[PDB]
Amino acid sequence: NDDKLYRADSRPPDEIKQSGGLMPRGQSEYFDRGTQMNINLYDHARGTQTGFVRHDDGYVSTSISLRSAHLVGQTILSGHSTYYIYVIATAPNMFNVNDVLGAYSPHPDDQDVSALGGIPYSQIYGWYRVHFGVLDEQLHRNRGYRDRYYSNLDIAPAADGYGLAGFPPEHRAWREEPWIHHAPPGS
Amino acid sequence: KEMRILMLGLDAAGKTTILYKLKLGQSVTTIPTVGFNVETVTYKNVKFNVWDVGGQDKIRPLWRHYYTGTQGLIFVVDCADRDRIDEARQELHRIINDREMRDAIILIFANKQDLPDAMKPHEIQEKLGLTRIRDRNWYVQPSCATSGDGLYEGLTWLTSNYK
Ligand SMILES: Nc1nc2c(ncn2[C@@H]2O[C@H](COP(=O)(O)OP(=O)(O)OP(=O)(O)O)[C@@H](O)[C@H]2O)c(=O)[nH]1
Ligand SMILES: [Mg+2]
Ligand code: NA
Repeated sequence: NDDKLYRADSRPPDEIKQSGGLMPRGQSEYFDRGTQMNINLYDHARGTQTGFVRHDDGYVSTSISLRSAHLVGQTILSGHSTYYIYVIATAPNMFNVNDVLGAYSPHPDDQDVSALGGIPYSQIYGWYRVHFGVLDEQLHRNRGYRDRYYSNLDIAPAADGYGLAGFPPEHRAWREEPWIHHAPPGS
Repeated sequence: KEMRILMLGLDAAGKTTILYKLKLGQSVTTIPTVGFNVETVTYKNVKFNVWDVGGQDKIRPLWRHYYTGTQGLIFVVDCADRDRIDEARQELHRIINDREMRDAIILIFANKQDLPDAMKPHEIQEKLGLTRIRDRNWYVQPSCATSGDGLYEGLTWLTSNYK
């Protein structure tokens, strides 16, 4: 109920506050051109043909530890002299990607916990500033964090994410447990 | 006086519109909600903590994970959507029969009353099978979320009926 998650992000806290939280890529896409957000967990995990993030992505990735988020930062945000690691409470729009996609998880070493629809600002406990790749400062607490909202909630159980795996229609996972019980017609 | 409110309903019913009409006093352009929105609003001395959870079919299994602590359910219906009123009934009764929801009072927003052939509260009460609910209070409040009509009347009912 009161575990935290960790998200490396180049956007600073004032920008996040103004956006209302950590929003998915697909949200701006929807508002800008009407495209519906893609909530296929598999598509979020695999990304684009070229392996990049999809424009219509409905999910926001987080890490399960500080060390892991720092690694994400030093991999994806290596080009940024300053970035942030956001500390986030748990809520039931969050899915453990490897648990939902099972053995078909395309990048299981990510150990990603992903938030469907984004993470509201009130769910953000605080943040670490990372400068030149080093965490040299203590956590800064978010005054807008609301612990009473989240302390009684946990991430979604994998059983309730299987229906959101969203493998392509002809993918063999739909003929196997557990996803067979959510299979699209003909899959 | 705080009450934790869970606001549920089929996709497109007008839940998010309600939340931000109440919160911001404005009619906002919404995105279909795939996770949740949460805001707190104070009215007639009551601090309502309102959870707006997405209603698309694929994510309704997630609703139960917000039930604990809920003191009032707001169930929002699109009164112009006759094709899906039976589905709304089925989802309502699935919610209120969960043991974690037994004590929650139930405000139905019969929303989009501005639309031409919209079903009125009496019809909504009958099509949602509300008289089969005999162990908590419930009320059908007509509303137009876009204009705000009915919304504070609904919160007043909530205030009057929880203790
Ligand atoms: N005509 C009319 N349209 C309304 C009314 N209330 C909401 N809407 C519109 O209905 C559409 C859906 O409203 P939302 O508030 O996004 O619906 P929702 O219940 O949050 O849908 P999900 O996020 O999918 O769960 C929007 O275009 C709203 O402006 C109303 O009273 N009358
Ligand atoms: Mg919504
Ligand atoms: Na939590």
